[PDB]
Amino acid sequence: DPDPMKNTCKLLVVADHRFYRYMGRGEESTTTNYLIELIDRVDDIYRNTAWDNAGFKGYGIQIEQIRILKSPQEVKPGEKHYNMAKSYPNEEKDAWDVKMLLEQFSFDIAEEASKVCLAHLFTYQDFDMGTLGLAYGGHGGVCPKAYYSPVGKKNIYLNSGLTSTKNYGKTILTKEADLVTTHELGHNFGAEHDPDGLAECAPNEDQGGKYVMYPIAVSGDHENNKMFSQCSKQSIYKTIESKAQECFQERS
Ligand SMILES: CC(C)C[C@H](CC(=O)NO)C(=O)N[C@H](C(=O)N[C@@H](C)C(=O)NCCN)C(C)(C)C
Ligand SMILES: [Ca+2]
Ligand SMILES: [Zn+2]
Repeated sequence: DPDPMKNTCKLLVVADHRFYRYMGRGEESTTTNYLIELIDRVDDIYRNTAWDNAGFKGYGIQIEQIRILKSPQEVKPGEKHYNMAKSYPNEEKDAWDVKMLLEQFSFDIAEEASKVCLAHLFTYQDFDMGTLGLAYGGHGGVCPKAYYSPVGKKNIYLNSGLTSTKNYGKTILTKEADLVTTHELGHNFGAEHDPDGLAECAPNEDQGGKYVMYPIAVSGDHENNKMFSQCSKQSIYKTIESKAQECFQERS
């Protein structure tokens, strides 16, 4: 039975210096309005989903805090930070290696991440070969789970993910950005990618197209695009059932 007191995953939303400059036009109001409206549209998808195809619905997400990093993080030589001016490992590239960026963000935000259901980084960098985001889970996801980093020499938490709103040299459509964050939060909620081998979970274009957990970002105009497949629902249903009592809160 859904507990109305434990149905919301509260988020720490972080906008880095790239997002602030290129999406927020160097303004706090523009930056926060974009993120507030995006999370609210993503929340409508989650909240209206019946994970068991019956009454197990009303689970969603809400912003607890928006951290706005206005300028790059100054670093000492050899030191790295997710908000530093240069990309890593190749400073000549517009973007970081996406996996290394998610690991770095998780390391730098560890203290704050331990106090929230999820932390999500919003950036503006053109990841190699069309990548839009990355997230733990679907080994992480909703509710902070510690991982001792031998390189980092401390515990980091795997309740993180990231979204970039830049792809192939331009700002993606808001309809596309909504799907990126929905997909990444889907991994956090426990969903894996929809496989081609299960037609019910990866339909043809005339059968409504692909669902949100498909590995390929494929347009945004098809019926199924903004919905979770039955494969995703089964995985997320099992996650919510064991994780809601652990870190979910009452909807504000
Ligand atoms: C929201 C999408 C589904 C996220 C995934 C990555 C992923 O599955 N992260 O959780 C992605 O970036 N997919 C890319 C993608 O489909 N991007 C599109 C927009 C693209 O740029 N087209 C590439 C065509 N050669 C890949 C990595 C497959 C190239
Ligand atoms: Ca890209
Ligand atoms: Zn994915």
